[PDB]
Amino acid sequence: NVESFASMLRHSPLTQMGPAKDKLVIGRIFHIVENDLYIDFGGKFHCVCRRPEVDGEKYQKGTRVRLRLLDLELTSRFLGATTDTTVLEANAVLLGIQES
Amino acid sequence: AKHLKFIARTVMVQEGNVESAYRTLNRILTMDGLIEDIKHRRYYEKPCRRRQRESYERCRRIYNMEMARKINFLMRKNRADPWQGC
Amino acid sequence: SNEDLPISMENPYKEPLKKCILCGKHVDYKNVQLLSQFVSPFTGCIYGRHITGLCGKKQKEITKAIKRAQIMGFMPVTYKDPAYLKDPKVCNIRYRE
Amino acid sequence: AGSRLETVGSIFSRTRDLVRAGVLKEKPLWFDVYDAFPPLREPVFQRPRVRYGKAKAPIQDIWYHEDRIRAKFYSVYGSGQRAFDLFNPNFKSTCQRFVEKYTELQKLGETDEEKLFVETGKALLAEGVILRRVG
Amino acid sequence: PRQRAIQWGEDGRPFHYLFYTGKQSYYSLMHDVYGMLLNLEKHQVIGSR
Amino acid sequence: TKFSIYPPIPGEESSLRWAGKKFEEIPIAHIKASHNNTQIQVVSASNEPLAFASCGTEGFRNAKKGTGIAAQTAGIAAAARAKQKGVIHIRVVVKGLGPGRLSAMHGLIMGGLEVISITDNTPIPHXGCRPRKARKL
RNA sequence: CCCCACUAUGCUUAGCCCUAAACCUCAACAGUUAAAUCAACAAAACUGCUCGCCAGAACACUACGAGCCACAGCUUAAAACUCAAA
Ligand code: FES
Ligand SMILES: [K+]
Ligand SMILES: [Mg+2]
Ligand SMILES: [Mg+2]
Ligand SMILES: [Mg+2]
Ligand SMILES: [Mg+2]
Ligand SMILES: [Mg+2]
Ligand SMILES: [Mg+2]
Ligand SMILES: [Mg+2]
Ligand SMILES: [Mg+2]
Ligand SMILES: [Mg+2]
Repeated sequence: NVESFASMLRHSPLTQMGPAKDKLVIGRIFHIVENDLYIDFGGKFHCVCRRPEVDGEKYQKGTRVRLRLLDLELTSRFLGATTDTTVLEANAVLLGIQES
Repeated sequence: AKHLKFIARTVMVQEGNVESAYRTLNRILTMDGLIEDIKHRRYYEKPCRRRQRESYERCRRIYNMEMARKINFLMRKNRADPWQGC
Repeated sequence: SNEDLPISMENPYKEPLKKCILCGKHVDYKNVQLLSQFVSPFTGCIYGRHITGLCGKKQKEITKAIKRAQIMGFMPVTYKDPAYLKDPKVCNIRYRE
Repeated sequence: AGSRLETVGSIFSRTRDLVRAGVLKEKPLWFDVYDAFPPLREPVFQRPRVRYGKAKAPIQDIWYHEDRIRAKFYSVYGSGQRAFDLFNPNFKSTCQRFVEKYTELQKLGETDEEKLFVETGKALLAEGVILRRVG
Repeated sequence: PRQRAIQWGEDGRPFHYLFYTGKQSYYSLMHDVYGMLLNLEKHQVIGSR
Repeated sequence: TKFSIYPPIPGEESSLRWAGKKFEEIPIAHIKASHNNTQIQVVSASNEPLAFASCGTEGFRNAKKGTGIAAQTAGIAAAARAKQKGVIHIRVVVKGLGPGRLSAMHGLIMGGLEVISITDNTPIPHXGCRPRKARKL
């Protein structure tokens, strides 16, 4: 009775989410560069969001935040290209901080 | 000739600012293509030449729009170096 | 075999295709109010689809309707009828100052 | 003495052949390991080609029966104001809770779709779930 | 000229884990400085040239 | 009320007035800005001629008839003859892209006239006579 | 070459004339995307099948013959002499 990969994939939260556009997810700040927040939200790629003007000091490494997802991976195919150009990051809008 | 007058291509002057009224009229005629159309109509453009220019213009717009889209897309990563020293 | 394997079907999350503002509506040469929304106020010039946002089919219907209405005596050619200057602005063009 | 023709065969085939020909006096340290435990595919250079005409990749889109319920739920009720927590491997969203109830009621013999969808919303409201219709 | 002694032993194994960069001393220094910048985050002119 | 660049439409009830006169009653300054000359005629709302001035009638000749300062001088001359006849406010109708297109309007203002609107009536054929062949220069 | 005036001509009608860098410089039809991807460039590389066409340059959109409402015309289209390139 060993779980198969097909079973893990069916019942994974990322599979159950469906399309990522306009989906609220919880992210975690893992790296900070000046006012650029690098946030992991459970996907393949992190998103980069600028520090909000209000309560900017509350956003620190480890701070859990609320995001509105737009794309899991920003990619586009440009004229005369055989493959897609990827910037290796997700697109999301930082809404605020998650609190209990 | 047969139309009503002082409706087409007519801009009213505000507070005696005629320079701004003339610039607004010139901007209207430019955006609607009239200024460039009057100029091209001074001399006859031969049909083979008009098709060549209309095709060059169409392709320069597509190429400029595509090059702007590429630069915008690849400017997302213009942020500071996150892994400086590595 | 295995119940959790993916199944073949059509995308259930697919979104409908986009539609122009005039998709599904009859364009009549007598409806000058509608046609006037797609001509320049100052010059009467028909707007291209990059300004009107219409699809190829409706861009053609509007164009053909305008040309018919103009020469049949329903619509002016050199300017937008001033009666229709206060109608909803559906065209992506900014003119004044 | 050796071969740097990396596009001619594989490092194994090129090495094996030069050892037979006596060009290589000793086998490399990795040769005996490769022989005992070879890869699934022999690493031979190939040139990736572009597909034309009626040739299409065999990759298939991954869909599930419950995806139909999820598409309708998102249309009717939108995304839940509750936020997805994709770090918890057992996270259940309002949509997944809806899908599980929808699946239970179908197994009780109900077969209509429009009726099986309205009864599911009522059950969750009874359990205290917030379902704000988008429109 | 203090060219470093052979950077490997008799078995041929280089001593430094960054040997194959060709700049092991420079990259060993960059690695040590980059590591210190990391630890600070986890924790948190005229006189000389 | 907010300012409208659109002219008042005749037959509608507007509140705009200039010396107690409606837009339909303001005299019209017709400026023809050609490549080699500039002609200005001021007429009343009933199409009565009131003043005429051109670069040629102001003593400019040949390549001088087509400049900015020549058109500005013609505007001042037409403004002077029009002001004597009782003209203060004028509607400007300019046809042509010559050098005296804007300068002719400045001269009308320096001459004492107030421009309340600007109209372009440059002839644009909608398909018309075939233009002459390009000059080989 | 520039300026002005003006004609054949561009238009209509009724006949002709039958040419173009008449060029996507890509013959028609059918099929393939796996092999080697492929001299180069153009416009990814090919298979089956059929018709048309080609066989060094120049002579030559020529000569002669023939046909044509064409008569300083069009179509078809050589040879001699010459060269070791083109
Ligand atoms: S999109 Fe349907 S008619 Fe325009
Ligand atoms: K061609
Ligand atoms: Mg004639
Ligand atoms: Mg005709
Ligand atoms: Mg052709
Ligand atoms: Mg054929
Ligand atoms: Mg090649
Ligand atoms: Mg030959
Ligand atoms: Mg010929
Ligand atoms: Mg001949
Ligand atoms: Mg003959």
